[PDB]
Amino acid sequence: MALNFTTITENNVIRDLTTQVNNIGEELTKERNIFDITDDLVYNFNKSQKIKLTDDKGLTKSYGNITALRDIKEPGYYYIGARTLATLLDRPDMESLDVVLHVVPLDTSSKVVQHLYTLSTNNNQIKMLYRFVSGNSSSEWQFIQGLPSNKNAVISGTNILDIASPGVYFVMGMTGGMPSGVSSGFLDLSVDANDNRLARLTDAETGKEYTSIKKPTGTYTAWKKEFEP
Amino acid sequence: MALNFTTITENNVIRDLTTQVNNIGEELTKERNIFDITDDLVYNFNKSQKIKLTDDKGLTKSYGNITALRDIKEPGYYYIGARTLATLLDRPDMESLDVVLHVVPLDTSSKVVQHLYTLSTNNNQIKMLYRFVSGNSSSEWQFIQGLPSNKNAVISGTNILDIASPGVYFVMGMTGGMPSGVSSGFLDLSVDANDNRLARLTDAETGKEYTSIKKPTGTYTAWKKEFEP
Amino acid sequence: AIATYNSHVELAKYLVSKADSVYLTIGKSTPWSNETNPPQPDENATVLQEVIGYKKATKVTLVRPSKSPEDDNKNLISYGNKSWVEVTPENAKAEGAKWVYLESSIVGDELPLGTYRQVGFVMDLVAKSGISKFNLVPSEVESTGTLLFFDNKQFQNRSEQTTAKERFIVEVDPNS
Amino acid sequence: AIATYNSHVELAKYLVSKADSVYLTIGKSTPWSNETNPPQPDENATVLQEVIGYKKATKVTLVRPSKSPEDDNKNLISYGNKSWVEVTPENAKAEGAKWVYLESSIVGDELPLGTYRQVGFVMDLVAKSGISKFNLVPSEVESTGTLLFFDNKQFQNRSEQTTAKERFIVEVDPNS
Repeated sequence: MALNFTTITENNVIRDLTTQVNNIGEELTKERNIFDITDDLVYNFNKSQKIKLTDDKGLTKSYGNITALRDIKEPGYYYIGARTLATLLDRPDMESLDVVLHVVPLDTSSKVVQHLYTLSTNNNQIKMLYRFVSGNSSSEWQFIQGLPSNKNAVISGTNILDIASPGVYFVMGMTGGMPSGVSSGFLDLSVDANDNRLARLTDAETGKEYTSIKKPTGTYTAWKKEFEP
Repeated sequence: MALNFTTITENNVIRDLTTQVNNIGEELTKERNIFDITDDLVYNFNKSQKIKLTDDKGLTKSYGNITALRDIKEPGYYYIGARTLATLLDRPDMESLDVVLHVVPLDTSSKVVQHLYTLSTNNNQIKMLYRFVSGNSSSEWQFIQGLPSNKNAVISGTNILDIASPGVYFVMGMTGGMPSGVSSGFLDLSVDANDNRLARLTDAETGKEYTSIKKPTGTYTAWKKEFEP
Repeated sequence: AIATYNSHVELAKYLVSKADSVYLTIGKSTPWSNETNPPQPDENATVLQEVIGYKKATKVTLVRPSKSPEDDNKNLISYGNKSWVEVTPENAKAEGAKWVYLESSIVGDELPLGTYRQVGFVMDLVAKSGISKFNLVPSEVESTGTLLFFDNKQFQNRSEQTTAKERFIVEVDPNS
Repeated sequence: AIATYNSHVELAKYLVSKADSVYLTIGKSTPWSNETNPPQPDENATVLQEVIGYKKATKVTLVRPSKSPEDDNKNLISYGNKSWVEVTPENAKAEGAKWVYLESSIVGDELPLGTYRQVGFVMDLVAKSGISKFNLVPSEVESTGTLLFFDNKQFQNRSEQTTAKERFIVEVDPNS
């Protein structure tokens, strides 16, 4: 949009003044003029998503000063770098694995659902998690397992007892902990809040079950086999 | 932005009319005039999120009368209190709780994916559910299993046979239904769309297993112990 | 082998379903070799010469030539010394409507002024930079889509007052 | 005003995009008045006479006449006294492929045995609810779609042994 206007001097006849008034009135009245476009813009803007869920590039929102992940209650996607920062106390219970936080909006700004997924470098370690937050309070984190490539994960190069997460794996090339002659299996591990445990290992070579339990001792029991002739 | 203008009366000479026309012309033709700023706004608003996922503060949107969760077909966040949820004809079969509904857009408006997050500071109530919807039809609500604090959940103070949800728990302080001579254990439970059941319980002390089954129109059987010498 | 009349009818219902992607285009602002007698149009062409701009199709519809008495009470259009009637997609085989009417009006200066000789209609046209408007100069077209139909006219002129309404009536097989 | 050669390419791509809905059809199981010379066909038809049935197309493709040496390592077809090459949809305008090749084959008694004299192809054919078999007698069809192309031929008989191949090469406008 643009007016063509020339400044009118003492020498100009009433025709020239008339030309400029016509130029002004035409630009201001032409179909879909400045007025129509601005009334359309307002009507659009009242409908609009008047708050950011992403930055101006489509990237994560940054945030203010914090002490806990529940401090972020504005809706959006948020992300963290340095281990120097990533120290905070209301994080989920697993090692330093770095994250994106999504904050889901509810009825009130004091309450949100928080969703967590892991980052920085490498492959396997990730989880998905969620929780509900209200004022300062919350649920504990709820952890979701997922089958990589529609298959049970393969764990190798570790002692089978040092795995703490519940769930089903295929285990082979374990550096230790296994029953005699048992090289590999499915492992189904169960663990509670007291640190009771129930490990079921099944030997993939034969179909023999070996079960061992951990009490607050720190030690798993011997390998209780299934029964045989 | 603002024009400087003085109304011209029949007593004003042509010079006065010339001065006002020059004022109008200059304001409408200066650098960053009203036209340029409006062309900036159009070029920006065309790129925005043009309808609401949230209200203008970030909170859940408003919705009109629904009989069923399938009735909400706009993308966005909506709050649904427990008293409302209990009345919705396509609700999930659970204890009634406050929830947010998040709605995911598809190829069409007549179809949506729906995510429901339960809003409770109790880890035993907090759950995730989702489904696909088409017209009046849908899949069932898919319940998704998870580990509170990365552990198997802890249940207590109940008859064990009243526990119905498939999964793995630690069960302790159980009032009744347990195998004889057992006082706590890992419970593995499976239950189907016909109300067949399998419960495999292991005694936390000995590592003996016990199995019980329920037929569609029965209670459980007693606990069938593992094979012993 | 051969196509059929009703094949052409259903193909016309397909081109009418595309209508929103349809734009007038004008070009050839400099002379032919003879200005009274242009060269005949080459259907291997992909864009007009010396392109002046594009304008969205202000009308696209099925039509047919009008017939009496049964059209005497209908939606008549007048074009190129002939009288035509509008038809709707779900009736096209009952009426025998295999013809598509295509039209756009360039009001005054909403494309740059001066003479033009070529007139064409393109489908699948996509503009640059999120632009909403229905009048485009070449520097605001991203993909020209497909030049469906065109003609090599004598010149004409355009001024601030004069609307240039350009239009065609066409079928998918005019002549087998 | 005229359609262009690349319009006929796009309209051929449109037909070949419809391939999944394409069926061979056969009919005219009783004699012509003259069996040595079938009557020339009528483009106002909507179906075959004395229809025996429908078979899903085995081959819908764009084609053009071949050209050596560059086509010598493309898919050649011998039909109607001439050599042809297939063309794929994403290469149609690079090749000039305004012809369509249609073929199906009926394996033995998968339609009731006898003779046929008409041959045709339909697009947008739909069978009755839950039928999945590619052979349909007329009473198993729900919607016959649109009869695109057909011919009147001398009779062919069918028996359990014989796999009845039938085919066309066509263009959306054969006379321009």
